[PDB]
Order: sequence, then C-alpha cells, then structure tokens
Amino acid sequence: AMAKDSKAPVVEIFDERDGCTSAGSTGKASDAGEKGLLVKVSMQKVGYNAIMAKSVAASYMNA
Amino acid sequence: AMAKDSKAPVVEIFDERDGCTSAGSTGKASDAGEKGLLVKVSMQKVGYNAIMAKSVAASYMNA
Amino acid sequence: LDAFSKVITSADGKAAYVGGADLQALKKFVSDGNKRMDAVNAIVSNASCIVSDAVSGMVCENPSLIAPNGGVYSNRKMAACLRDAEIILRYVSYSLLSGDSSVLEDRCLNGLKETYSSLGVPAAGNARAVAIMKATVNSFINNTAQQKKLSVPSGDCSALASEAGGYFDKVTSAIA
Amino acid sequence: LDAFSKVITSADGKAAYVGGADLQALKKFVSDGNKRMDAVNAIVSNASCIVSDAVSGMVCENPSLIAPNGGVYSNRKMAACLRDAEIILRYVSYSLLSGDSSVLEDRCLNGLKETYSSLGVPAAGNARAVAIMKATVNSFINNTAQQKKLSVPSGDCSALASEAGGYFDKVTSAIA
Ligand SMILES: */C=C\C1=C(C)C(=O)N/C1=C\c1[nH]c(/C=C2\N=C(C[C@H]3NC(=O)C(C(*)=C)=C3C)C(C)=C2CCC(=O)O)c(CCC(=O)O)c1C
Ligand SMILES: */C=C\C1=C(C)C(=O)N/C1=C\c1[nH]c(/C=C2\N=C(C[C@H]3NC(=O)C(C(*)=C)=C3C)C(C)=C2CCC(=O)O)c(CCC(=O)O)c1C
Ligand SMILES: *[C@@H](C)[C@H]1/C(=C/c2[nH]c(/C=C3N=C(/C=C4\NC(=O)C(CC)=C4C)C(C)=C\3CCC(=O)O)c(CCC(=O)O)c2C)NC(=O)[C@@H]1C
Ligand SMILES: *[C@@H](C)[C@H]1/C(=C/c2[nH]c(/C=C3N=C(/C=C4\NC(=O)C(CC)=C4C)C(C)=C\3CCC(=O)O)c(CCC(=O)O)c2C)NC(=O)[C@@H]1C
Ligand SMILES: *[C@@H](C)[C@H]1/C(=C/c2[nH]c(/C=C3N=C(/C=C4\NC(=O)C(CC)=C4C)C(C)=C\3CCC(=O)O)c(CCC(=O)O)c2C)NC(=O)[C@@H]1C
Ligand SMILES: *[C@@H](C)[C@H]1/C(=C/c2[nH]c(/C=C3N=C(/C=C4\NC(=O)C(CC)=C4C)C(C)=C\3CCC(=O)O)c(CCC(=O)O)c2C)NC(=O)[C@@H]1C
Ligand SMILES: *[C@H](C)[C@H]1/C(=C/c2[nH]c(/C=C3N=C(/C=C4\NC(=O)C(CC)=C4C)C(C)=C\3CCC(=O)O)c(CCC(=O)O)c2C)NC(=O)[C@@H]1C
Ligand SMILES: *[C@H](C)[C@H]1/C(=C/c2[nH]c(/C=C3N=C(/C=C4\NC(=O)C(CC)=C4C)C(C)=C\3CCC(=O)O)c(CCC(=O)O)c2C)NC(=O)[C@@H]1C
Repeated sequence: AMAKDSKAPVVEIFDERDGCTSAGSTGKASDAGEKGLLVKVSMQKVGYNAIMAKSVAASYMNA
Repeated sequence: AMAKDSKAPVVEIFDERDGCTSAGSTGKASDAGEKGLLVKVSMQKVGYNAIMAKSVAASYMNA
Repeated sequence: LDAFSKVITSADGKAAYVGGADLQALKKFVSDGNKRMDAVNAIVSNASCIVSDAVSGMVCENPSLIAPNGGVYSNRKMAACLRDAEIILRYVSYSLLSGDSSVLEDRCLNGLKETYSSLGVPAAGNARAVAIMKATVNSFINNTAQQKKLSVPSGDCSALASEAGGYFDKVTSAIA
Repeated sequence: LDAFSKVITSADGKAAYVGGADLQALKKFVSDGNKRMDAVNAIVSNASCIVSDAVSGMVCENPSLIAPNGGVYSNRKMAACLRDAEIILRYVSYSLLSGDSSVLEDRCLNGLKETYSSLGVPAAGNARAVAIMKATVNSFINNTAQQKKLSVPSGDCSALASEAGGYFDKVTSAIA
C-alpha cells in the first residue's frame, strides 16, 4: 500500500562543469570520469505552502 | 561601513486567522489581542541560486 | 540501483550521492542516459512552476472547486492539493530518473483512488491537474515552454518525453 | 524596535517573533500599521519573482552584460548578481517593516559604491535592476500586478508605496 508520510523522492541534478563550486561541490562522491556531474536523491516531506495556496486562490484566473 | 557577510533581514508575515496551524504556530510569542498574527525577523545568508542563474541566462529575452 | 533503494526505504532524509563511476553506471543501464539527466532536471528545476500552474488551471477551468466547501476551498485544502501535486510530480521525476515506475506505483499510487474517494477529493479535478502537469512537463522536456528555457545540446528528446507522459498516465489510471 | 535591533546586530540567525501585545505596539508605533504589514508581505512573498524579473530585464535591455567579460557573464556572476538583488530587496523590505532606512543605509549601502567601483560592477545595469524592482514592488503593494494578486481589504496604500519607492531611491543614490 502507498505510504502516508507525505514524503517524496527529491531528485537534484548538478552540472558544475563551468567550474563554479561551493562547499557542497566536493567530498560527496567520486567524480572519476564524470567531472562536475552528480545526481542526488533523498526522501523529504512535502510541506504545506501557505503563500502559494493564498496566491493561487487570488490569482488562478490569470494565465 | 557595510557588512560583508551576504546576510540580509528575512521578514516573514503570518496571518493564520483562518484557523489552520502547525507546530510553528505556538510558543513563539504571546498572541494576546492579535490572534493568528505574527511578524518574524532574522538575519540569514543569501545564497547563490544556480538554477535561477541558469534560468535567467537562458530565458531573459522572454518577458 | 541499490543506493536509491536504501535511502527511499529508510525515508529518513539521508541522501544518495551518485557521481563518478556510479554515475557512469547509472546512465549506462538506462536509455539516453545523458539526455535523461537533462529531462529530469527540466522537471525538478521547474517543480513550483509546474505545480502552481496545474492547480491554478484546474481551478480556472472549474471554479466550483474553490466555491464554499469546494475541493480546494480554504487555504488548508488548497495547500494540501498543491502538496499532492508536488508529491506526484516528484515520484514521476524519480520514475524518469530510474527508468521504471515501481516506486511510483508502490509508494505513491497503490490505494490512492480509495484514499481520495473516502476524502471526497474530486477525481475530475485531480485528473485535470495531472493532465496539465503532463503537458507542462512535456514542453519543458522538449524545451518549448513560452518563458522559462533550458540550455542543453540540440537534439530530440521525444522518447524521454513519451516515457514521462507514460508515468503520468499511470497516475491518471490510478486516480480513475 | 529593540527586538529587531537585537537580532540584526547579532546577525546569527536568531529570530525575533512579534505577536500579541508586542505586535499591537509595533503596529501603532509605525504608521498605517496593518496596511504596512500587507505592504511588506507584498514584497517578501514575491521576493523570487521580483529579483528574477529585475535581473532578467536588466539583461534583456543590455545583453552585453551576459557576453564574455560582461557584468553577469557565466553562472557564477549571474548568481552573485541575483544574490545582491535579493539582499538589497530584503533590506528595503525591512525598512518598510520598521519605517526607517537606518539598517539599509548602515549595513547594506554604506561604502557599496566603492565596493562596486573597485570590482567594476557596472553602475548602469545595477541602477536598472533596482529601478525594475522599484516598479515591480509598486505594483505589488498596490495589488496591480498582472498575474500574482494579493487578497486584502479594499483601501489606499499610496503613502506606503511612496515610502517604499523612497527606500529604493536611497539605493539608487548610493550606487550612483
Ligand atoms: C510556471 C509556468 C510556466 C512558465 C514560466 C512557462 O514558460 N511555461 C509555464 C507553464 C506551462 N503551462 C502549460 C500548459 C497549460 N497551462 C494551463 C493553465 C493555465 N491555463 C488556463 O486557462 C488557466 C486559468 C486561467 C491557467 C492557470 C493549461 C490549461 C495548460 C494546457 C494544458 C493542456 O494542453 O491540456 C505548458 C505547456 C504548453 C506550453 O508550452 O505553452 C507550460 C510549459
Ligand atoms: C515575477 C514576475 C511578475 C508576476 C508574476 C507579476 O504578476 N508581475 C511580475 C512582474 C512585474 N514586472 C514589472 C515591470 C517590469 N519588468 C521588466 C522586465 C521585463 N521587461 C522586459 O523588457 C524584459 C526583457 C525582455 C523583462 C524580463 C521591466 C523592464 C519592467 C518595467 C520597469 C519600469 O517601469 O521601469 C512590474 C510592474 C508593472 C506591472 O505591474 O506590470 C511587475 C508587477
Ligand atoms: C495550516 C496547515 C496552514 C499552514 C500553517 C503553517 N504555519 C507554519 C509556520 C509558522 N506559523 C507561525 C505563526 C505563529 N506562531 C506563533 O507563535 C503565532 C502566535 C503568536 C503565530 C500566528 C510561525 C511563527 C511559523 C514559523 C515557525 C518558525 O519560524 O519556527 C508552517 C510551516 C511549518 C511550521 O510549523 O513551522 C505551516 C505549514 N500552512 C498552510 O499552507 C495552511 C493554510
Ligand atoms: C558557484 C558559486 C556556483 C554554485 C555552486 C553551488 N553548488 C552547491 C551545491 C552542491 N554541489 C554539488 C555537486 C557535487 N558534489 C560533489 O561531491 C561532486 C563530485 C562528484 C559534485 C559535482 C552537490 C552534491 C551539492 C549539494 C550539497 C549537499 O547535498 O549538501 C551550492 C549550494 C551550497 C553548498 O555548497 O552546498 C552552490 C552555491 N551555485 C551557483 O549559483 C554558482 C553557479
Ligand atoms: C531533451 C532532454 C533535450 C536535450 C538534451 C540533450 N542532452 C545532450 C547531451 C548531454 N547532456 C548531459 C547532461 C548531464 N549528464 C550528467 O551526468 C548530468 C548530471 C547528472 C547532466 C546534467 C551530458 C553530459 C551530455 C553529453 C554532451 C555533453 O558533454 O555536454 C544531448 C546530445 C545527445 C547525447 O545523447 O549526448 C541532447 C540532445 N536537447 C534538446 O534539444 C532537448 C530540449
Ligand atoms: C496596500 C498594502 C493594500 C491594502 C491593505 C489594507 N489592509 C487593511 C487592513 C488590515 N490588514 C491587516 C493585516 C495584517 N495585520 C497583521 O498584524 C498581519 C501580520 C503581521 C497582517 C497580515 C489587518 C489585521 C487589517 C485590519 C482589518 C482586518 O482585521 O482584516 C486595510 C484596511 C484599512 C486599515 O487601515 O485597516 C487596507 C486598505 N488594501 C489595498 O487595497 C492595497 C492593495
Ligand atoms: C489537488 C490537485 C486535489 C486535492 C488534493 C487533496 N489531497 C488531500 C489529502 C490527502 N492527500 C494524500 C496523498 C498522499 N499522502 C501521502 O503520504 C502520499 C504518498 C507519499 C500521497 C500521494 C493523503 C494521504 C491525504 C489525506 C491525509 C492528508 O490530508 O494529508 C486533501 C485534503 C482533503 C480534506 O478534505 O481533508 C486535498 C484537498 N483536492 C482537490 O480538490 C484537488 C482535485
Ligand atoms: C546585479 C544586479 C549586479 C551585479 C552584482 C554582483 N555583485 C558582486 C559582488 C559583490 N556584491 C557585494 C554586495 C554585498 N555584500 C554584502 O555582504 C552586502 C550587504 C549585506 C552587499 C550589498 C559584495 C561585497 C561583493 C564582492 C564580494 C562577493 O563577491 O561576494 C558580483 C561579483 C563580481 C565579480 O567580478 O566577481 C556581481 C556580478 N553584477 C552586475 O553586473 C549587476 C549590475
């Protein structure tokens, strides 16, 4: 059966081949043969977004 | 002289008068006389946003 | 494949980081391995756009959903709907990353029709939101959206766009 | 405004939460207290929209900025510019919350012209990004933007809108 924890796989694609790096750019995995490239996946709870909920309610008729 | 830490005051406005609350809706301050209303202010580092930087470079000609 | 299975089963927020030889192997065993990374990015980097536009279009085509006691009347129900749209969108993105829909079907879809039935979540609006996400994802994968663009080497991603559309079709069938 | 000055001076991520009697007092101490809360929300709840549209407009009006050796050439420089635009916008939003510009002037603007001059950050592009943010914020405070709307009690906010524009003018004057 489906989960009930409001969690979904958060996929993040990294392409730093232009050379711009930050602390998170090293140490997370080997880069051998795929310099600058990484796929990150983690399970995160998807929270309510009051600001977006209010915005849709007020703005939905504007494409 | 100006700071150099890339930090800015993050102002958050809360209006939960419709009755929908969450863990963060209590114990942050007394609500005496201003039920469901709160202003929050903190200093936070404004980080680089690679996704938005790439989006603007590719999309800036589209209003 | 075991790296993702570990962090998905634990569901504790620990991340799998796939680079180097692990990444070369990931792409080797799926079709269009590099283009698939771009297609996945085209979805996840636009998640908030996709979700807000789909739920907004669902309501503007059927404003009864936001009338009093409607499906998304009040901020709490609207927020839960936007949350659901993103939950679905992200399981589709993971399906496109992995090349199969098993986690989407097992963790997200299995029993979802019954859950929505009991809650009174209207399946017509639900299907329409999914259909708009499907069409929006299609444009982004093909880089044919009106405003937001993705810069990638020129070529044809029709196959990945069809595969993504098929994962959305699995959602539509589960939503009934 | 001593609670705000505390966490601004400390600049450590500590938050000031203002509710109840403190919030009633804050709203009477500033002018147009309740409208000012709405005007501030019109800025901060649209921060990403405001910043992305202003920097995009700066570039679409001068694409040399994104050519090699231009002010926002490469993702690194474009990202630093988007960062600065949000920094500036957020100090403007805090000025509108508090009803004065002291923190904006002292912590954000003092010496900023010399910083940009030493780096060669182009003043014309910078001024235009600020100008577009000013115009965008003006529409959001007055709820006259074409797509994103704010639902608030009907009334006039032109005093707050003028004040916000004045804070942008101090930015424009500072970066010359
Ligand atoms: C974040 C939004 C988008 C940006 C930025 C961008 O460049 N493209 C964006 C979205 C996008 N939308 C669609 C397709 C549809 N959006 C719909 C909702 C919209 N239409 C309405 O009538 C209302 C209510 C007034 C809305 C909020 C609808 C209905 C569609 C069509 C769905 C369908 O075909 O059945 C796309 C895909 C098409 C395109 O490339 O323009 C994108 C990319
Ligand atoms: C997040 C964006 C917005 C939503 C959603 C919305 O409802 N309004 C939004 C933005 C907004 N922009 C402006 C004004 C300007 N935007 C500009 C940039 C745009 N124009 C271009 O020529 C290009 C490049 C092709 C762009 C990316 C510009 C130049 C302006 C005008 C600035 C000026 O007046 O000097 C506003 C304010 C006007 C309005 O309400 O429409 C908003 C609200
Ligand atoms: C219901 C699910 C709706 C919703 C709520 C929601 N609120 C927050 C976060 C915060 N809410 C407040 C508000 C208050 N805190 C107080 O102490 C008081 C009284 C004085 C109020 C009015 C605050 C301060 C926060 C932030 C908490 C913090 O900074 O630590 C969230 C986010 C999660 C959380 O609980 O922190 C959510 C989801 N959101 C919706 O979309 C529904 C419409
Ligand atoms: C330069 C300022 C540009 C920029 C960089 C930037 N990157 C991140 C975050 C991450 N980058 C990676 C990429 C890798 N990590 C690795 O080990 C490898 C080699 C195999 C790669 C390719 C990852 C995984 C992250 C996320 C880190 C995490 O999961 O914790 C950031 C965010 C801040 C940070 O340092 O984590 C930034 C700012 N961003 C820009 O806008 C510039 C274009
Ligand atoms: C449909 C999605 C669109 C499209 C894509 C397209 N991409 C390529 C080539 C490459 N894409 C990447 C991207 C990545 N590889 C990674 O490992 C990661 C991180 C996880 C990313 C982001 C790479 C490396 C390539 C190879 C070429 C290069 O080095 O840049 C192509 C070219 C064909 C191919 O299969 O290589 C195409 C066509 N193009 C479009 O026009 C669509 C909108
Ligand atoms: C210009 C910004 C626009 C506008 C604003 C406007 N607002 C009100 C009235 C109120 N606004 C609030 C909002 C808050 N108070 C808080 O403490 C918080 C959290 C920090 C918020 C979000 C409140 C409480 C009121 C009072 C009425 C009510 O209870 O709802 C008015 C009415 C006049 C007045 O001064 O009260 C106006 C005009 N209206 C527009 O049309 C502009 C686009
Ligand atoms: C949005 C297009 C539509 C909509 C959505 C809506 N959904 C709910 C409530 C729930 N949604 C789920 C879905 C999941 N939970 C999970 O953990 C997962 C997988 C990881 C999924 C897919 C569940 C379980 C619920 C019930 C529990 C909960 O509220 O979180 C609501 C709230 C319904 C209510 O009346 O309380 C809404 C509004 N509603 C629409 O009208 C759209 C068609
Ligand atoms: C965007 C509209 C324009 C632009 C911006 C840009 N800025 C920098 C570099 C810096 N910006 C600042 C500004 C601040 N730092 C702070 O801490 C604060 C207050 C809290 C402010 C206002 C500083 C100090 C720098 C230098 C240090 C740093 O980079 O962080 C750059 C990078 C310049 C370079 O050549 O490396 C850019 C690109 N550039 C444009 O072209 C637009 C007009």
